[PDB]
Amino acid sequence: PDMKLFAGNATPELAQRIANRLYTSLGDAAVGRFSDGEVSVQINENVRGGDIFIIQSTCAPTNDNLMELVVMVDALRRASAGRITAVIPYFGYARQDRRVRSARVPITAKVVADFLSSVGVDRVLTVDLHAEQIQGFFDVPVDNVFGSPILLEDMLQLNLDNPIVVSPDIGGVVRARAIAKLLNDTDMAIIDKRRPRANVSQVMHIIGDVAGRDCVLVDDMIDTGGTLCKAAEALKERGAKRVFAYATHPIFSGNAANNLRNSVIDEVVVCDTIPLSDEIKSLPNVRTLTLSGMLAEAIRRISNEESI
Amino acid sequence: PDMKLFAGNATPELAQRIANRLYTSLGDAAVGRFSDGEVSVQINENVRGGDIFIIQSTCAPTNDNLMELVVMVDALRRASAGRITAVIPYFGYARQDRRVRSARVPITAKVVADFLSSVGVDRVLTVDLHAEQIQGFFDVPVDNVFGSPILLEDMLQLNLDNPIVVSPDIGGVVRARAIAKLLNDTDMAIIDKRRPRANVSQVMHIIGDVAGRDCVLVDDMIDTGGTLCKAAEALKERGAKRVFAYATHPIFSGNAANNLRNSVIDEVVVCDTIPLSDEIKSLPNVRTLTLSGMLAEAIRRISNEESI
Amino acid sequence: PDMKLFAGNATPELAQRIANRLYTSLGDAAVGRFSDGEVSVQINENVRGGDIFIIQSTCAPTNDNLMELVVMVDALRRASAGRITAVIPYFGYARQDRRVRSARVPITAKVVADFLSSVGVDRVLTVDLHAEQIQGFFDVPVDNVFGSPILLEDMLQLNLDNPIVVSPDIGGVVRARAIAKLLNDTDMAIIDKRRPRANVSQVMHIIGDVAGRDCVLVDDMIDTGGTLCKAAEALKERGAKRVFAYATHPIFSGNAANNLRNSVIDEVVVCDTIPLSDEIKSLPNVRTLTLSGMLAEAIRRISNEESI
Amino acid sequence: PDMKLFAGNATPELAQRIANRLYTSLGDAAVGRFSDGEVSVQINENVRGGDIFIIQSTCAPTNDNLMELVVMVDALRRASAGRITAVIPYFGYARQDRRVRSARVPITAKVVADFLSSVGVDRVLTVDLHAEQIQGFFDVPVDNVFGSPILLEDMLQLNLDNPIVVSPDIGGVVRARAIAKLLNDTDMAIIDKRRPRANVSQVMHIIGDVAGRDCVLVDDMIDTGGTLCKAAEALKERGAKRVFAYATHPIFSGNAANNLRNSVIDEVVVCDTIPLSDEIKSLPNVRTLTLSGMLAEAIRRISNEESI
Amino acid sequence: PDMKLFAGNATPELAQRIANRLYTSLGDAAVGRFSDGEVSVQINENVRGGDIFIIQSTCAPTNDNLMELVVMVDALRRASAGRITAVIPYFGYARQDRRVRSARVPITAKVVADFLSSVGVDRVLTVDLHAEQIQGFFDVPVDNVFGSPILLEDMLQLNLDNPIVVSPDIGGVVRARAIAKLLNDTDMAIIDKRRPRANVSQVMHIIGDVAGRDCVLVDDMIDTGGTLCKAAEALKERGAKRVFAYATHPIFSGNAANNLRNSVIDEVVVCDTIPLSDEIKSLPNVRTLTLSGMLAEAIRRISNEESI
Amino acid sequence: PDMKLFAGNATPELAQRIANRLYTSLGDAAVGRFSDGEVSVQINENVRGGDIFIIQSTCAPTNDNLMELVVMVDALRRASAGRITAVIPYFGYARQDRRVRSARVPITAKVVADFLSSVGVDRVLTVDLHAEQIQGFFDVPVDNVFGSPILLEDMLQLNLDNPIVVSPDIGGVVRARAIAKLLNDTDMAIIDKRRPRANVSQVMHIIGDVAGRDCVLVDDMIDTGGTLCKAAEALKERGAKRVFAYATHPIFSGNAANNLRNSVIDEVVVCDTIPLSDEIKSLPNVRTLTLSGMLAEAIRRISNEESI
Ligand SMILES: [Mg+2]
Ligand SMILES: [Mg+2]
Ligand SMILES: [Mg+2]
Ligand SMILES: [Mg+2]
Ligand SMILES: [Mg+2]
Ligand SMILES: [Mg+2]
Repeated sequence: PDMKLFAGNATPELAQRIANRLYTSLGDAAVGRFSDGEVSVQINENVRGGDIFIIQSTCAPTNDNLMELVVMVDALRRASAGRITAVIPYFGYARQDRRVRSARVPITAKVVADFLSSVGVDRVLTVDLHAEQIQGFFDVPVDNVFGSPILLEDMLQLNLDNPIVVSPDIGGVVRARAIAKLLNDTDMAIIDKRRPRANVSQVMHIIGDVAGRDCVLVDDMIDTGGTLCKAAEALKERGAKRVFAYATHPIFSGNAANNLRNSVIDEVVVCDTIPLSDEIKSLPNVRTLTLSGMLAEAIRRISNEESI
Repeated sequence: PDMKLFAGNATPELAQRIANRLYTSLGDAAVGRFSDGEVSVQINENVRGGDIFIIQSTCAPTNDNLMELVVMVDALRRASAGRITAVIPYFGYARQDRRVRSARVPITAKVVADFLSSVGVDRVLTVDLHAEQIQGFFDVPVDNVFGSPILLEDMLQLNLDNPIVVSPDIGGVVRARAIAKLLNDTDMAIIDKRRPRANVSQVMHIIGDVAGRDCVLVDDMIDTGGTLCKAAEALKERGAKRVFAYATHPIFSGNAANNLRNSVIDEVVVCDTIPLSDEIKSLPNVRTLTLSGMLAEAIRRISNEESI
Repeated sequence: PDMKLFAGNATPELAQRIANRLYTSLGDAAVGRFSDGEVSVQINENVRGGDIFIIQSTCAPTNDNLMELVVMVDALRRASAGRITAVIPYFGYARQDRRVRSARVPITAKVVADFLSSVGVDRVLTVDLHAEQIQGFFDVPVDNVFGSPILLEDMLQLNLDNPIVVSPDIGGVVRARAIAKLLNDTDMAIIDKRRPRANVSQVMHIIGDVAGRDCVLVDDMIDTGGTLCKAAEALKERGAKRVFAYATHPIFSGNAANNLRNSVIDEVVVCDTIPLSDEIKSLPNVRTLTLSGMLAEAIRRISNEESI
Repeated sequence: PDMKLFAGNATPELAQRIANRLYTSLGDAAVGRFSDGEVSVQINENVRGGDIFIIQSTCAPTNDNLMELVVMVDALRRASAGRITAVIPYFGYARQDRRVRSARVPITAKVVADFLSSVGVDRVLTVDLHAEQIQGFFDVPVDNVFGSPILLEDMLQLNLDNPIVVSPDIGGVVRARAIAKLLNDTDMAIIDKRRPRANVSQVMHIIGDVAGRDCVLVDDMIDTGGTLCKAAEALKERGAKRVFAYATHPIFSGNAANNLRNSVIDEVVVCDTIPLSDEIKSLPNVRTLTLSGMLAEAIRRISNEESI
Repeated sequence: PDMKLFAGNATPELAQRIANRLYTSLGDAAVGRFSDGEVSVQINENVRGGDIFIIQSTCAPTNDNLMELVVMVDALRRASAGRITAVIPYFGYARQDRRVRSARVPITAKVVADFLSSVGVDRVLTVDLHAEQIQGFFDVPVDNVFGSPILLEDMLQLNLDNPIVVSPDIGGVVRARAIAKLLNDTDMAIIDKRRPRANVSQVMHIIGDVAGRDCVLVDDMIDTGGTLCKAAEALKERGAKRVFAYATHPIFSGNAANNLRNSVIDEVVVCDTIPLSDEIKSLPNVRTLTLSGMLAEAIRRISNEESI
Repeated sequence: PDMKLFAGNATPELAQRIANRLYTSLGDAAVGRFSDGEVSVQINENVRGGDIFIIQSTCAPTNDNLMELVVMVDALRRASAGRITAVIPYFGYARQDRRVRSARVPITAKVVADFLSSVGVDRVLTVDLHAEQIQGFFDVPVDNVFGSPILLEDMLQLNLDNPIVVSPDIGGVVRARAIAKLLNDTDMAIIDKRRPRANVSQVMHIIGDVAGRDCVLVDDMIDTGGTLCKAAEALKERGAKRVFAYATHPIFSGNAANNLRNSVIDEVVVCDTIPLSDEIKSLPNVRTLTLSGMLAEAIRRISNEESI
């Protein structure tokens, strides 16, 4: 069509990869900063009447990456872009989605959604939202792509042992049972989730039969990595052969690398929706699968077929 | 203040009760139908400058009850209501909140939220939303009150046996562990959640140690009641002494009464956010707690203190 | 084009007929209820980029039929429908359009109009609005098609007697004189419209010369049918040969059938913008003309020519 | 309260009168033109937190008077006006409210309504809208005050003859029967409304018994005055003793004065919602009643009581 | 494409010229007044799906011309215009763009911008806005075309003397230096801008070396012409050979003609974004260049290329 | 009143100072980051019904500081804040306000303005916007306070020499002449502003008589400081006794400190709308005046008086 792909500075390596698989290149645009840390944008080609796609995760630096996106959207609308599709592989601020007990907290995921609407986004792609309801936070079509085909694919690609699937927490049990079923279920497992009272210690206790099983932990994301380490050791305590930790989004804020190299997890496998830091890059535990091909197909299919 | 309470025909018994505890009465308004089933509304008193509260669950008849509300809101705004607070104890259409696998489904919970915004709602109360993210579906303050204090209260009021707390499904595990903790945890339990392949049978298998324990099932709602029956029998199969089924919202669509009188649950206990049908009313298993007092306090506190 | 027709459950017989005359069939979509009376919708085919038309009157069950429409619109927008055209042959809630004497009434016709805007309607068709100003209630193009060509057509098709045209009330005098003129005027006639004081009786007195004339009553709609019966008898009292009652919308709420079989009207003739009940279906007085062909042409002409 | 009254240049004489009866004076504001015919506005006093009322009909010069209003509203909002109430005794562009036969005409009454919303109007007063549905064209409370009490008052004040009430056209029959009833009805009367075919002549024929009756014509407005002259002569042809022509809005565009001094109407009586031109001012037929007192009460009652 | 050009009554001579250079003619539309000075509009041809351009400056009569535009936009949207492009060569109310010292003034340029948005404008052209920031006042693409190419063109076309460029005031210094540079700069010059205190006299003093130089005054607009006369005489006082006054917009309100024929300026040269009055038309000083060709190219290029 | 002041992390020192002069303290709120650089906000006190003021410049880190503000606004609205006033002493992104030559640039100042509207800001304070038109970019009241009283105050406080006032560039000439007049004008001066062609060198040439005058440079802001250094040296080249550089906003991005310590400016004097870096803090040239008192008065006066 008049399909154009632009990329900000959040996920440039990934944006190129989606471009490669769609046999085009990234549109000409200066996206940087002024000397004072305000974002500078200039679209250096005619987008008039074009069906444009902005590939940019809203990941760390989150506000900076968000603002880049937002302001790229403004520039393209004012430049008579035919249609603007925001492709945000990792949707920043996804976790903040409610006001529990009427806490005087923002619902910042909704704020971003508004802000994107306002600036003129016509549609969004994201992979594996923290809660799918965020699709409702928008007033505009949203295709929330699952990165679990490719994970399962890899899980099979190795296979070669037992195995069973494990929810690292209370909240991922939905996500985990799905992948249990999608595999040849069995099996299942859940983690405590057990204070009170004296010592704020964790993990406490698992449920499920992990005798000599070669385990597969799975979650939507990894931040810090304390979540999954404390589940891995607890797994291993029950004779778990090998603990493989799969997830889509590799955040890895605050001391994650140290946790992972101090972890008992044999391999951690993550998708490329967030660029890996030098620390994590320099780690043998970790290996990244690409959603490039997934994302390519999805943004082509807005050619326009459906998904599937 | 200039606080006025109005009620449509969704929850009139409950609306009166909240009025009693706030030592006022329901404002004068004709809310009915024309001969052709279009809703007729007339506010038969001066609401000019008033801080008005419309107490009306959006329950079966759902669209009818929704439309009543919506049109009562329109009439009060055009009548110069100072502020309109919609108190929807049971938020109809709450379950529809996402487009899984890009199903070409509506996000009807968001549609209602929009429609309420549009017509001029300034704030909403609801009790126990199916997903709390719905608070984000609105562009306006929303106080989502938990009806679990009063449930736990009742649970204590009987006590007199073991007991442990049980999630009737995959999705309520969050809700159940909370009530487990709020009690003197222990304990926990989850239910299958186990097809494939040949026979679409359920329940399959429980996780947790229910030997001679006197159980407490808990969920946000009851619809049909197949969900909880199939968990009750499965519980009882493992020597569970007494199965008490607690939930906030008593929907009870489609053959629920028959399921409950054919159930193995010793007592089912529900809040009064939805009027009980004659069938369910005529049942010894069931007993309703009132959120009247809870709701009274919450709508007074918009006097205006916070919650707590 | 990429023209698709979908139908909810308000006017399925009529929707099929418009499809027949446009030599296509109704798109695949599940439109029903859940067990609890919330509407279920799924569009079971790709509407991406499509010019879609939702054929659905907002008639009894009015809120149910309205909500179906509204939620079908939401699902199609979120499914990237290119353009959504709501074809509402009978616009429910059309009568409520003002706040006489500052009555604290809703302007529910405007509320619906808003609600339709909000959910993403790009244009509406309706036939014979109660007041044409409703076109202003929308912020979007509205083609209000007259079903009077086809009525006059039928009136001619029989002819064979005098005849003159008669307004059944104060408010239809505009509508009636038009059809008087469109025919070979003469003639005209109006009805009381005469209380006070003691007995709330009606009709009182006619104006106009109906000696031996073979009459033609005409109105936008029929509800109850008391309106037209009391005019028919009054006509007949002045030697009117045959009273034919024509109108577009056949509402027929509350005891209409009994009124009609107890009426003195020789034939009542109505369009098919509202499905007839079993009672009315089982009546010899009545005969329905189709707007199928009218509606077909109008929705094709959004191919896109003008109207005419 | 913090009630302030401001006036533009549309109805300054009337604005003063409403101020007199509310025992306050018009706020300090420069409202004029620049040399090039763009409106200049400056609010020369603190309106911060104030409940302000802008008294300004949107009458000839219509766009000029409209723009004055609109821009006065903008200045007061940006000056932190607590609330803005637009009091538009005569709502300009009221007649244009539909797109008959899908004419490619604007619905300019709705456009004004939007434009007023946009600029931040919180409520409007108008007297006797051409169609009441315009109340729906707004998204905000609208009190459409009837100027018929004061008319009837005057009608009584003279009395002293028969009399009966007469609709000057097809469209005013609703308005006329009301005033017929409000008086000691009898009586009624309607006018042709009779082309085709050869000569575009009018009036043709009356309906009703006007033998020696002392008549009372009534309409919402007077423009040109051909409408009412041609009804007056036709009345008089049937021995009508005296024809009194009452209406709220005295537009009097295009040769109205000549028509009136060439008319057969004994007295024409109009309200002061539009300033009379020098021509009409210099005419013995005409006499104006004030809505000053009516408008005063209505804008006080937003103190805030209801109407009544 | 389906490109259509319509014109109101603000700039009909110019609209025709743009039509000539695009080898099409102005679409059929009645744009006038009713007898009472409300604008009448009817689009007398099918615009359904069309890419329409409304050529209409918002110049004196400003509100009248603005309203024409606004209501033409409403009619075309409701007539299913594919896209509406407002081409406003001279943007009325451009000067009012701020609230200096928190003056309780309107920001009427923003009000117009809103009003245009509201009514459904999809894009605007204007030539030489008073402040370019007005592009921000809109929420929609705005191409602000410079009429300085054609001015410079003419300046060269004569050449034949020195020359240097002169800012007639404090505020135009930006505009003037640009044209200085675009020429073979040198040179520059600025004007006082010098009260206090006793006598409100002006001009006071120039800065720059104008010995025997053949000058070129340049500004965005001419209103009154006192601005430029008082600069011309001051220039001439310093031996300036010939003072040529160039500007885009020829407003010429209030006694401008007298000022110009009493001026010392040898030639005044202006673009045709505003029709010249009879007075100015009858003046030898003045000569108009056309932006017809400029505007033609710009509205074609929305074919759609970029600008350049 | 119920006036509350909250502060984010952009200007905490200044926020405290405004609090001191208003004899209250900063409200309890956690404003920080999560481990992954998403902003965390919690309002830890009841704001229900409160008139709240958020004191937070949108300065470096700009997006971070902007997002803090935006999300604090969201949290307070959802917490039923009575009214939200954003006090942004330095409005980030102010410079980007147009699309010169139709550059495909964002109008990011307008984007921020939208984003603030969207999230629910009811009013803004800022000091010395780069262009005042930004007041128009908002749809809500904006008080743009001048920090020039306090500057002039200081200028007098030293006095003790000649002096005259100097515009450091083409664009500040408006700002400079004002301060010239506000002082006992004389005098004035402007700077080149003189390329082409071979060497991109600057400054080139001054206009005005600076023989032995003790100068005063003034601008809205300082970024880099190359702007003012190159004017200072050029001033000094013409025997200027002492060059004092005054401005409101002390940005000081990119090597500003080095430029200033390498400058020829005797003293630079700036307001405290942006915290000074350690580098600049450790500099003898510089001295900061407080707008604390100015801002205190302005936010009190929304008690509510006017400004003045
Ligand atoms: Mg973690
Ligand atoms: Mg169930
Ligand atoms: Mg009836
Ligand atoms: Mg007339
Ligand atoms: Mg001038
Ligand atoms: Mg600089």
